[PDB]
Amino acid sequence: QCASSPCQNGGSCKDQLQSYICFCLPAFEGRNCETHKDDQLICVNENGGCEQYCSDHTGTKRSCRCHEGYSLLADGVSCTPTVEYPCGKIPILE
Amino acid sequence: IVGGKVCPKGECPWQVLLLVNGAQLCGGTLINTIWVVSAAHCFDKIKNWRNLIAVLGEHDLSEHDGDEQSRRVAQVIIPSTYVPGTTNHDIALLRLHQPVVLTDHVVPLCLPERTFSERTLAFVRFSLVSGWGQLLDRGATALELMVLNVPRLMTQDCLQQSRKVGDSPNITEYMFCAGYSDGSKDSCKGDSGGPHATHYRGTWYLTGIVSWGQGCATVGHFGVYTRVSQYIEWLQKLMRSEPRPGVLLRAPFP
Amino acid sequence: QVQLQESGPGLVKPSQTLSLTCTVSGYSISSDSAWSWIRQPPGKGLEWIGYIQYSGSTNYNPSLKSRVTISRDTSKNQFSLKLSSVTAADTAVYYCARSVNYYGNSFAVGYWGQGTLVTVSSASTKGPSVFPLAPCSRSSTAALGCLVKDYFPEPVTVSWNSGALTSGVHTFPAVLQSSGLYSLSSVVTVPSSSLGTKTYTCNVDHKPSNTKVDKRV
Amino acid sequence: EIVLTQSPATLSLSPGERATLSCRASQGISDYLHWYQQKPGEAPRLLIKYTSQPATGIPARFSGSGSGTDFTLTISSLEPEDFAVYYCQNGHSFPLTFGQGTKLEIKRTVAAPSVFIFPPSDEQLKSGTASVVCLLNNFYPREAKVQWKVDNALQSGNSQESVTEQDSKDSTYSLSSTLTLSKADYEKHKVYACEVTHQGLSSPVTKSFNRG
Amino acid sequence: TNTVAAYNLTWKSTNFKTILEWEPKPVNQVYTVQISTKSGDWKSKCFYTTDTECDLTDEIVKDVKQTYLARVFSYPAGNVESTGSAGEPLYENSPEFTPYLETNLGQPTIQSFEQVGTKVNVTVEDERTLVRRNNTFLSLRDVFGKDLIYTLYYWKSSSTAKTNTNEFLIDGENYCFSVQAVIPSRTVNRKSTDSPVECM
Ligand SMILES: [Ca+2]
Ligand SMILES: [Ca+2]
Repeated sequence: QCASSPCQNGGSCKDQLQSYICFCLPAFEGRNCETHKDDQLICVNENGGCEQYCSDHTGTKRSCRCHEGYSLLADGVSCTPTVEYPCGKIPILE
Repeated sequence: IVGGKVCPKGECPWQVLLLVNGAQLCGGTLINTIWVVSAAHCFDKIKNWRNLIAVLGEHDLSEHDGDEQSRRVAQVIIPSTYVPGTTNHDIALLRLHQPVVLTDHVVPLCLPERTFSERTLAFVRFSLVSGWGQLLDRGATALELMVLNVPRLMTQDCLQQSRKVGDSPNITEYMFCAGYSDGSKDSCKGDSGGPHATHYRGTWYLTGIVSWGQGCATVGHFGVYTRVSQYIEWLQKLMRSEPRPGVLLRAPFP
Repeated sequence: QVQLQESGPGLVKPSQTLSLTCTVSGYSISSDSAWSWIRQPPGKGLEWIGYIQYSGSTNYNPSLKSRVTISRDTSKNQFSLKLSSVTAADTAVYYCARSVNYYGNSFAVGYWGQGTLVTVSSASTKGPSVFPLAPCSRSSTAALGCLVKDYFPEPVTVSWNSGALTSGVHTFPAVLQSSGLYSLSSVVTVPSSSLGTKTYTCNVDHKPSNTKVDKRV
Repeated sequence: EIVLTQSPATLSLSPGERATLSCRASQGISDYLHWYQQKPGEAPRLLIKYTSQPATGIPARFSGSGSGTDFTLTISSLEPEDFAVYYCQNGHSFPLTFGQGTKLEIKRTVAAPSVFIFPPSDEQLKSGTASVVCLLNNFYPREAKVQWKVDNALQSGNSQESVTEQDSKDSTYSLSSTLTLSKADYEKHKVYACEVTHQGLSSPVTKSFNRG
Repeated sequence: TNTVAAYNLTWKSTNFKTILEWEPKPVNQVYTVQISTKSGDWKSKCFYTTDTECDLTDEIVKDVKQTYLARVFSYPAGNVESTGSAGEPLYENSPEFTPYLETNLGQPTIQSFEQVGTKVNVTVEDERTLVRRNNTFLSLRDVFGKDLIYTLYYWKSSSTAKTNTNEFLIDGENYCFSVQAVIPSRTVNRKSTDSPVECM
C-alpha cells in the first residue's frame, strides 16, 4: 500500500495498515520527507545557527552580528571579544 | 534566596549592592560602566537621595577585601507608567556619578536586543538569580552571596498552576513568573533587583529582574520577575541622553 | 569649555621613536573618559592608533600593536604616545581627542585637538627667508603678498598684521620645489587707497626651526 | 577588523539641491555609527551620533538613518558653508575604524577672475634666484588653465601651480603659479607675462610688467 | 481575539515515526511548534506553517527514555512578527509523550520459514526503527533490548506459540504462521497488529 509515490527526496517506505512511514536520509525530515533540513537557515530557527546575534535579510542568506564590543570571526557564526574586559564573561573561568 | 547555593566570588560579578544612608536597600545589575539596573519598588519609601551608594565587587558583607568598589549614584530613572506600591512596571535605571573600574571581579552584563531576547533567550529553561536576600523565608539576611537556578515559564502555563491566593495581581506583558511551586526555591524580597541572568553560548545576558516572589518559598507559587525585553528601546533612548539635574526623573514610557 | 592641544617636535627621523604630548585643561583624565590618538596621512586616511581610558588601562590597534605604547601621568593632566620604528608611511597629522558617550565597549569622538604634523625623513631642518611681493604700477584694488621659499618641514603658518586683517588672506598649500624643498606663498587683497599710510606685514613662523621673520610689503 | 567603505568618492551639488551620502559596513554594527565633518585645515566635528541623534549646535539640515550594514547621511537644504569631507566612524567593535572620506565640492554662479602679476623682489635677487608669481584670487570654477609666455617664449618644465580649497564664504577658488628660474636667466628677458584663460573671461587677458 | 487556540493535539507514532497532529485547519493564521524534554530546552520547529502536523521524530530519538512535551503556537496574519506592544503568543500544550513506551509497534514481517520434516523453524527479520545512530537505522532488537517477546500462531486449516528470542521452534501439512509484537513491560499499547498471513 505504498505505490502512490509517497516518499520524497530519496526516502524509503515501509508498509503499514492504512499508513505509510517514510524512512528518509538525515538531510530530510517529515512524514513524506518533504522538508529540507539544510534549507531552513532562518533567524527564528535556533537563532539561525549563530552564537550571539543575527539579522535575517529579505531574500538572501541571513547575516549575523555581535553585541557591543564584539566582532564576528571569518566563519560568520562566532563572535570574539575585542576589549580587554568583555561583557557577560567571567574572567576567572578562563 | 531559598534553596540555592553560595555563588563563588567572581562568578556573579554583574551584581551590585545598593546602600542608602549605610543600610541595605536592594540588589542591582550592572549593564555598563555608567548605568546600573535594579527594581523600582525599592525606591518608594525614600526621600534623601544624596546618600544612595552602589557597591560593586562585594561578596562577603562581613569582610572587606580589595576588590570592593563604591560609587555615588546621581540619578534614578523610573518609567512614567509606574505608580508606587504596584508591581507593574517594576524597573529602574540609575546613573553613577563616576564610572567603575572594571576588574576580574567587576564585569558588566549585556543588555540584549529586544528581538534577540523575545525569541532566543526566552526559550532557555534554567536562568540563574542572585542576591543577598534572606536565606530563609522571613529570616535573616545572608552574609555571603547566594545563587539560585530557576525555570522560566510563560504566563499562560504559570496562571493555571498557581495555588489559591487571596490577591492575585495581574501579570502584564512586562513580567513573567519563574521558579518552583513546591516551596523549595523562590525569589525572596531582600534580593529584589538581582540579576536573572541567562546563558547562551559562552555569554551571559540579563533577561529579568526579581520584583515579587509572593513573599518567599511559598507553596504553590512562583517568583514573578520583571521582563526586560519590553524596556530595551526605552532604556537606551534616555541612557544616552544628557544629564538632567533631576535626581529622580519620571521619564515618559515608552 | 573643555579644550585639549597636542605638543610635539614636528620632525622625527626614520628608524627612531615618535613621541607626542597632549595637554587637557577643562576635564580630569581620571574621572570619566577614553583618550585616543588618531592620525591622518596627507591622503587623509584617518587611522585610529589606540586609546587609553582612565585608571591607566590601554588598548591598541592590532595593525600596529607591536610597536605602540601609550602612557599617562595623572599629576600633570597629560597623556602621551610612543610609536617606535617609524617609516615614511608614518608621516601624518596626529590628532589628540577625547571620547564622548563612552560606556565601556566602544565610544564616539566628540572633542578633538588642533593636530600636529609630523614629517619622517632623513633630511635637515632649514629656516625660510621671506620675500615681499608688491605691485609694479601705482594706481581701485591692489594685491600684495609674501613668498616663503626654503623651509622644511611644513608646519608653516602665515598671519598678516598680527591678525588685524583676515579677509582676503589666501595661504596657498605648499608645493614641493624641483629640489624636493617645500615653498608656499600667502597673498592678501586690499584697496589701493590704503597703500601710503597703513603698513601691511606678514608674520611667518616656522616652529621646528624656531625662526620668526616679520617683513612688511 | 571592520572594513568601512564610503561612496561616492566625489560629489558636486548645488546649494539648492540635497546631498545623500552612503556608509556601508562589512558587518551589522546596529546603530553604533557616528558621522563627522572635516573642513580643510580643521579637526573633524561630530555631526550625528548613533546615525540618528544630532549633536548640540549642529544645524537641523543634517540628518541620518539606517541600521545594520548600510547607513545614509542626508543634507536637506545644502548651504555654501557645507563644503567639507565627511566621515563615518565604526562605533560598535574594535579596532575603531573611520571611513575613507567623500569630498563634497559645491557649485555656484559663474565668476569673473582677477589676475595680478608680481615681479621678484630686488632683495630676493641677492641670493641668486628669481621667482615671478601670477595669481588668481576669486576664480570659479577650478577648471582653468594658465599659460606662461616669457618674452614671447613658452616654458613647460618650471611651472608650479598651487590651488587652495574652496572658501567658506563665496565658494571661489584661488590659484598661484610660480616658475623659478636662475637670477642670471631672469636678466635674459625683459617682459614676463602670464596668459590666463577662463570660461568667465570672454577673451584671455594677459597682464605684464616691464623692467624698471 | 487575534487567532484561535490549537486543540485536540494528538501524537501519532508508529515504528518510532513520531508526528504531532492537531486541528483545526488554519483560517487566516499560521502555526509554529516547539518540543522540549522535562526541564530541558525548548526547540522550535515547523516555522510559520499552515499544516496541521509537525514531524518531531528527529528530536524524540535523542533520548528514547526521556519524556517529551510539545506546544503549538498560533501566530496572526498581521502581527506574525514585530512588537506593537507585544505580549505572549496564544498556544496550547500537548500531552506528555515517552517514545520508549507510548510509540506504536510497527507491523512485523516474517523473514523465512522452512520445513525439515518433524520440526518447523519460523524466523523473524530484525525490523529497522527510526532512531538514527550515525548513518544507519537502529533495529528493533538493539533498541528495546530484551523486552520484546514475539508470539506466533500456527494452523493447518483446522484449528499459540511463545518465545523470548527472534525465532520459533515447533513441530507434513501446510502451516500458516502469523507473528505479533508485544512487550510485557508496557502499561499502554502493549501489543501490535498481526503480521500478514503466509502459508507453506
Ligand atoms: Ca567582601
Ligand atoms: Ca574675481
